[PDB]
Amino acid sequence: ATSPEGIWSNSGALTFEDPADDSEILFAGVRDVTITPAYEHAELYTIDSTFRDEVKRYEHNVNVEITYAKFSLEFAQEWLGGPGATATASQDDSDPMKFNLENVTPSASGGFERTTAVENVVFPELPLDSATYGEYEEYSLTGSGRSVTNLADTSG
Amino acid sequence: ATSPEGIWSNSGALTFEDPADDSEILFAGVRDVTITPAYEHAELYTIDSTFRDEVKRYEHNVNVEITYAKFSLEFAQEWLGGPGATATASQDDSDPMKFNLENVTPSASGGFERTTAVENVVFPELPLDSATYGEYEEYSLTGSGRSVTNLADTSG
Amino acid sequence: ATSPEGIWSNSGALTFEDPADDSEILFAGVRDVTITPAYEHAELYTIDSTFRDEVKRYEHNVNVEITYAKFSLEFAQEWLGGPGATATASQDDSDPMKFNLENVTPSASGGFERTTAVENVVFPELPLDSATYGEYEEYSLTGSGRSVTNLADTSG
Amino acid sequence: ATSPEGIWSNSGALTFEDPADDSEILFAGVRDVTITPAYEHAELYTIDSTFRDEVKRYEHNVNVEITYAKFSLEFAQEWLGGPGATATASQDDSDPMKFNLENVTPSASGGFERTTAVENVVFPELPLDSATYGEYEEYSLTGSGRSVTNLADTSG
Amino acid sequence: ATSPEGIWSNSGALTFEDPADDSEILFAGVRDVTITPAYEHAELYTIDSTFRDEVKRYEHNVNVEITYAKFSLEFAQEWLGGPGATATASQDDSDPMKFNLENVTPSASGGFERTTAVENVVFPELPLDSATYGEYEEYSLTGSGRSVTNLADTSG
Amino acid sequence: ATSPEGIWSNSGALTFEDPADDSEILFAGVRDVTITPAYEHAELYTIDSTFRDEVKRYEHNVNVEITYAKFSLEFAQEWLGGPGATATASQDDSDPMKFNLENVTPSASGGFERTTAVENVVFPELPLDSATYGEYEEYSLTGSGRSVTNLADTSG
Amino acid sequence: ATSPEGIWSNSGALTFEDPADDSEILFAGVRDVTITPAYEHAELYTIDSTFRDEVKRYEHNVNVEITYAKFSLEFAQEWLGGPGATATASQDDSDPMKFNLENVTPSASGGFERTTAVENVVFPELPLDSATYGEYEEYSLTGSGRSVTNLADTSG
Amino acid sequence: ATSPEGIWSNSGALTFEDPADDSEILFAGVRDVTITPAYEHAELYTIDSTFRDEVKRYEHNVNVEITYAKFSLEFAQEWLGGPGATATASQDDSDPMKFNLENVTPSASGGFERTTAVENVVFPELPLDSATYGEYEEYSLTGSGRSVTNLADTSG
Amino acid sequence: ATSPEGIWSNSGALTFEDPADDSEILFAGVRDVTITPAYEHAELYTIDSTFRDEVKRYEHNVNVEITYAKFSLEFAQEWLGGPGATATASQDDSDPMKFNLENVTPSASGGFERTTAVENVVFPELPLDSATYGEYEEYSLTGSGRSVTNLADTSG
Amino acid sequence: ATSPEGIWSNSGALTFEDPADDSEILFAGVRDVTITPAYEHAELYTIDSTFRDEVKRYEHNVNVEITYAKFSLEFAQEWLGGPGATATASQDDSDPMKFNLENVTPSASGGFERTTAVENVVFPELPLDSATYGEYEEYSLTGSGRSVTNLADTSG
Amino acid sequence: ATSPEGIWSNSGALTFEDPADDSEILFAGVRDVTITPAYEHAELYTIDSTFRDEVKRYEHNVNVEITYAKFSLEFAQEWLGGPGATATASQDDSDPMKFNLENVTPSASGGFERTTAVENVVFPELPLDSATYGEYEEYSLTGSGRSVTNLADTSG
Amino acid sequence: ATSPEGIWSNSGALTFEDPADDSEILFAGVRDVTITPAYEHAELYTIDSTFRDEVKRYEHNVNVEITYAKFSLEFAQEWLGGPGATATASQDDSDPMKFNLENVTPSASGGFERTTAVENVVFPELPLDSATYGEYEEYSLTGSGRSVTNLADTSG
Amino acid sequence: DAREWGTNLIDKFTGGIRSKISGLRNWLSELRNIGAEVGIDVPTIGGGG
Amino acid sequence: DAREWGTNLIDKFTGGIRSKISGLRNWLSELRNIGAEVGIDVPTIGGGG
Repeated sequence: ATSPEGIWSNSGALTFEDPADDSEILFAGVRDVTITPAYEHAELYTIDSTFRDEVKRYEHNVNVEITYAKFSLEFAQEWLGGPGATATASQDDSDPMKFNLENVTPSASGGFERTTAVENVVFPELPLDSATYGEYEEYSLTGSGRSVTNLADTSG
Repeated sequence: ATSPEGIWSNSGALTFEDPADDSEILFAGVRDVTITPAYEHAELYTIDSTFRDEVKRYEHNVNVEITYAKFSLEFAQEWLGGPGATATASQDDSDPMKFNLENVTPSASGGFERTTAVENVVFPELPLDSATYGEYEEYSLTGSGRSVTNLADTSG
Repeated sequence: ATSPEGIWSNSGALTFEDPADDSEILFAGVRDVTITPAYEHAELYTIDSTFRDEVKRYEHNVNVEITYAKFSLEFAQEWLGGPGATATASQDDSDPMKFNLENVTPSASGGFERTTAVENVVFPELPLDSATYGEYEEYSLTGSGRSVTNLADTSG
Repeated sequence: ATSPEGIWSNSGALTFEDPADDSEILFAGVRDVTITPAYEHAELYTIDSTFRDEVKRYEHNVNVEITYAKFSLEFAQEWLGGPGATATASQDDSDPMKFNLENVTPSASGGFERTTAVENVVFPELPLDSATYGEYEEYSLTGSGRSVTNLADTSG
Repeated sequence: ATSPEGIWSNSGALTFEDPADDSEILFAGVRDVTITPAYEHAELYTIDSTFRDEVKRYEHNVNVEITYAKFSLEFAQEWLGGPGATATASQDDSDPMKFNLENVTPSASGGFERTTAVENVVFPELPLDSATYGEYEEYSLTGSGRSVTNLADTSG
Repeated sequence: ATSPEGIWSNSGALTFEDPADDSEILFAGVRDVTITPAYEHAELYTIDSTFRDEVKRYEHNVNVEITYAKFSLEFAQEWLGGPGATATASQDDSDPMKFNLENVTPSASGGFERTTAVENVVFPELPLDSATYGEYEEYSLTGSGRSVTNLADTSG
Repeated sequence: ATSPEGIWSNSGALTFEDPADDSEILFAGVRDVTITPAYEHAELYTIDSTFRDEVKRYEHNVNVEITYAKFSLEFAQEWLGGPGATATASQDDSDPMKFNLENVTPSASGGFERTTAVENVVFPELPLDSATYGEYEEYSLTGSGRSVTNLADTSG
Repeated sequence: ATSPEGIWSNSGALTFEDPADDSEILFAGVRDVTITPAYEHAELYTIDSTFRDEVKRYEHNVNVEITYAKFSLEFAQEWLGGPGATATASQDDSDPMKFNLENVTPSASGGFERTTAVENVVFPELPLDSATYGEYEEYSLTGSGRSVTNLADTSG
Repeated sequence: ATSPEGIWSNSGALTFEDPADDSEILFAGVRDVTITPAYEHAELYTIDSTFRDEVKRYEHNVNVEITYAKFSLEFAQEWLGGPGATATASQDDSDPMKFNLENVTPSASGGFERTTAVENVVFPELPLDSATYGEYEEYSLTGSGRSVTNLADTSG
Repeated sequence: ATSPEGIWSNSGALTFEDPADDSEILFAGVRDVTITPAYEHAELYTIDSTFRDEVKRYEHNVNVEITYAKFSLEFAQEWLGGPGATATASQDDSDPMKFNLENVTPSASGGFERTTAVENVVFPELPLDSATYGEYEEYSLTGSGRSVTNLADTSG
Repeated sequence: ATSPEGIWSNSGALTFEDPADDSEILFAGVRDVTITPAYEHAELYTIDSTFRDEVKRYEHNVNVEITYAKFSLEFAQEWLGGPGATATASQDDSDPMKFNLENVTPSASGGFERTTAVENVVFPELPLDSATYGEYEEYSLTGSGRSVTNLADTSG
Repeated sequence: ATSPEGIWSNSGALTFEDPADDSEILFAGVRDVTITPAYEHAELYTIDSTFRDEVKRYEHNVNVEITYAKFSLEFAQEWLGGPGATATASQDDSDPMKFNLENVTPSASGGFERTTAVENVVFPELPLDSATYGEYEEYSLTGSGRSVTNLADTSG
Repeated sequence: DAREWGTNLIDKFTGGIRSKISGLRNWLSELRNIGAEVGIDVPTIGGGG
Repeated sequence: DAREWGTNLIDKFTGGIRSKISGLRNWLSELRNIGAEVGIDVPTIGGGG
């Protein structure tokens, strides 16, 4: 297998896609990105022992959190509009906008190119304005994806 | 679609309006502004599977929080008075003063002019006095609007 | 209406009064003063909408918190004694001492003089001693008033 | 009444007494001392007013907390022993050692001498050893007295 | 017995193995490693006595937490795949990948070589991407092993 | 009684003993120690008064916590083994290893020699590995003893 | 445009005026004069590029620093007095004396006459006495103006 | 007003008085004397403007720095003794000796006589011995006065 | 490749251009010129090795600092005016004047002609007046460019 | 009172004594000697006034610094040995050697003989070897005494 | 072993190589050259002893700093272009140009020839222009190499 | 006791030994040598007194710093190699080369011969090349010894 | 004169830049260090769960 | 004398530059609280709920 290698944050390229089209939603100027697939663990014990008998995964989730400093009207209007539409105002409906997400990062010494892809990321809240005196507006998204669709070396 | 661009916080222009008139309520000396439309997400799972099946929006609101350093007697007496009234003392009634809020910000190199507008913002608490020795008084509001009425590029 | 203006913390004059007399209770050497009228907000929704239907004020309060560095025997003995009396020892009775409070401040360029007055401020606890090595004793009061009785420009 | 005045922490003299004798229990080398009489306050609201109707005191105690840096064998063995006894080991009995406490301070420019006295202070826990590399051992007590027995100007 | 001795963190060598094979899973570039065998302790008390009567262990586990800065595609795809399998995507199944873990360290002046080994470590969440502006990606695992299988001096 | 005096942390000499033997368990390289005998206090009130009627000790323990930087195989293997045994692996049984503890500290000017001794200290979790990049391994134990068996001046 | 030209320091003509009157405040005998308008800069960087995305001005001030060797009682008593007042003693009030400053200077070959004017210069500290053995007293002022009101060629 | 004029350092006449008496404390042989009244300044900025909204004074003090080359026993013993006393040894009390200071100086051409007077100057440290091989002992004081009590032309 | 050769400072020709026009802004009389392209470096270390794993670049800028002795009204008024404008007074706006800079130097023996060109140089502060008694006014600029656009031998 | 008078550095006689005996420790060849009694000052300021309310002393020490050019084995071996002992090697113990110090100086015209005495001077670091090519070895001590025990005219 | 010997600076011959080729990068006219291998050290101390328990090396790097007075276009263009390329303009990429460095110096009496070689020297900033009136341009590099690859006597 | 005496720097004889053998490491041509045993001091203060209660030593080290002008390949290769080895390249390991150091120096009139010896001196960095134009290479070492093993008069 | 200006200008620059070189390496600590709440206070795994 | 005071006075003056560049520690502490402190209350939906 491929040797483990350092990854440099600034080498990453994050992208968002509409799952209806696979069309890109314009997004840029990231500063921090965390992508964490997770499960809850049921550690199960037994009748006559202090030791763990079995352990089981449940309730899968992909935590996505992104800090970014370039505003996108398209991303914000996609979020307002829900799935398959854009809006300039809050929509009174129960379907959230679902984003496909992909992040591509070279290894620090070029040993592999790591691609991570996540399906159906939803964001419970969207920061529109994030003004602080003497600073550029910086925006924090916290959301949850359904699953990791791809984690591979995508280098030739 | 419009290219994502940086936004400089100090380029912003926040305004408050009475929804009964569309008249401006005098407010100035902003330092921080965060505007965040949100929904409760019901994040739904099935019998068979560890994966999420569906996610649904419910209770909507817009979180508004503002830090500012110029005191306004009008804004304070409007808040005390409740809807369509102005008062110099706390009122023993159940109607909170509802403010229409708008903020206008040019993008950092003139790509767009982002306008955000929020209906029926209410504030649970109003800091009247906020004195710290050797500092100007600084005031923090936290409140909730009903919906985003506008998020658009308002440039020519 | 009057233009919003900066307020300088050190321009403030805080006074306490016995509500039985309107007589001053000696108090001095403040370093912080926060006065915040507050209500709880009930946000309410209908059966067929994600959007808020109504929002309502309840359970009114005025959070008062003061940090100060000159000890007052009169203030402390008034607190111990309860309404209309002073004591040199704890009293075994259910009525707390209620203080009327007033803070007066010029605006930074003298555009207005903001007066805030609060009725029936009570303090659940009174710091008698607050010694730290190499420091003057600094005392923190947290309390709650019934209502704001006055918020006005009191300049000529 | 007496003008409020600054109090310099280091001018204080704390002392502990056995309530059985009024004899001094040897204690020294304090660095912080906070004494705070407190009551639980019930803030009582009424039928359909949003305003507070009444407020009542109900459970009195005096919070005492002391940081000190000279160890006392007497104080520690009195605490172990319980009322009217001294011990070198934990005692399996339900009576805590009750200390009478007094603190005396001149005001910073001699306007008054404040004496605070507290009856039946008890400490839930006693730090015996409190070692950190490159530091003197420093000990923090937290406890509760029954009442303030004296708060007066004791100057001539 | 062997004299207690300092241990230097950078002298450590952590390794992960598949328990199906005892084959190494490629993992490298750790910065922090903490391994902590633990039990729930029931602290039992009797009638009348204030002293603890007995204390009992139950529900054993080994807390493992590792911070590392070289990404491993093998480790990540083993975690996704579950036991005895490797996957480029999240798996909708209940079995977590169980790793055998071993860490080996010389003592700081060669008195001993401490080997710690832990069976069936599982991790509830796997950070895939962990980007921050101007930083190498830094990945933190938290997980639990079933037991410590070896803690011995493995020096010659 | 002996005058209260400063205690210098680095003058301490901590030791551990097996309560089955009174034999020493090798332990060294301490950096912090806290020993705190504690009880819960029930504060009780009468029917007719806001003042405390009585206060009572219950549920005694001695909080012991130690930070140390020299690893001991004996201490760890004792902890694994439980009472009267050592083990190189986790044991599936319900009896924890109970340690007797003693710490001896001269006072800073040699006025006394404070000996503190604690029976049946148990640690719910044992840190085996505690590596951080560019640091010696540092271990924190938190545990609970049954009682203080001795607190005395052992000088003579 | 005007050819750049040398400027000779001893050709300068510094003057101070009261902003209430435009009346001159007597001041003479300068030896150094530095006037530097400044802004705080903030620069945008993101994961997208190693190059600067944006740069923005904010916190504007004019650094004024003057060294002079003729003492002025009028200047010192204006500084003590605060706005629109003169005093022979320190004043216990929050308003600093704001000075209008102007400096006029011919270019070295008479190609232009540079006039620099600065509004609302305030000086945090005023040297009253600056005696050194065998020297005339020499005074350094450091202060902040609000804005440059004029920078022009004032030659005919 | 009086023309600004040069001041020659060797024309100065510094004196110290005990504020309890107005009696002179013998002091001589100055070589440098700096007196500088100062305030802390706070400047207000908001997103309204890049320019300063407001500026305000707070902590007033008068920096006094004196270098002198004749030792005074009276000055040193006054400093040791605190207010209203002289001592031959360090005093274990909290009150520093407060000195009143006056410096009188003719202007270089006799146009005025500047008198500067400062109340309640205190010095955190006193140089007793200041020996350097081949030099007379030279002593530097540094201290803080409360306020300037007089700055005037005291000529006839 | 071209032989390395000495460069004589007085042979350099420095020019500033407006990036909106490529039109020259009059500047003259340089004495010092330092141009330094710089990146922030991040180095990776892990417990695998005492040696550096990786090194990476971020936050590119070109430090430009110039000392010059001929004042330019055009340059100063360009700096005040911001992009595409000149002003005789401070402007209350967010955008600094960005200059293109080029410096051209023959090598000392004419082996090459080095041209250095830097885009979008901004200066946080501009010295307007820099008078020292008995000296020509000398101005120092410190600023930062976005990138080096050209570094070449421009000889025939 | 005694007239202030010059003091000539080369007239001084410095001696060190062991506080256990009052016995002299041989020391010679001083070049510089500074003795400075000092206290930490705390100043009280509040919202009541821009002027200082109070000023108070706390941490007393005497800064002693000596430069000398004759090496003493006795002084060095006393410093190594700690209180009441001499050593030819570093000692692994917590007590520094405390020296009594006295300096006796006639005034320049014989008006007085100034004796300064300092108790319990301790030196954190001792220079043993201080070789510079072409120079005699020169040693600088910096240390802290507890208090000044005498400052008097000791002439007949 | 070889007798230690003087080294004369002007006898040194510094060279740079591209690590992709071992091809020489033209560089000349050094004035100062400092090469310094360094490690971070960590020292262990515990309550056991005032003496050091252990000392350990970690972050290795070789500090390289060079002052030189002949400009090289090849060196500058290699630095701009990153690994394996020259460029005439700044590059928006994450990899710094890594240089191999070697310096060869005969000893002053010819006793040995000292060769020092360093791998992967990187420079965070490159001075392009370093002009000062009346002086040749002089350039200072500061950088970090990964390791010393050779330090030997290379004489026959 | 031995009379204190002047010491001439050029009379000193510095030697380094390998602590594994007591074999000499060739080193010559010193210009400066400083050896300074040191401890950290902790001082105790409490509100009982303004004077120091206690002072204590910890963190013993011996600061060794040497400037020298004859290069030694043996010393440099010993440093690279670590304990018990020599190397011609940086070694990727945790253990610094520990040197025993001894300096022997006659007093200026031959009254004594000071021998100073220091154990386990380590140097965080080693200067290899230290070229300055028109100078011999001059090398500065800074290091920490564990203890002074001998400070004695070694004359007959 | 040269030793005046030529030093004091560098005091202006370096007095500032020393706080960059240290301050940046402080933020490279802060993000880990105050990040440590994630392993100290955040993980209810420590018993609260 | 204008060096002797001036250099270290000008270093004193760039104590002004050190305001924001030391304040950077505070700003990047807070900007980590946003990722590390927030996570303390957020899981109280579990830890309390």
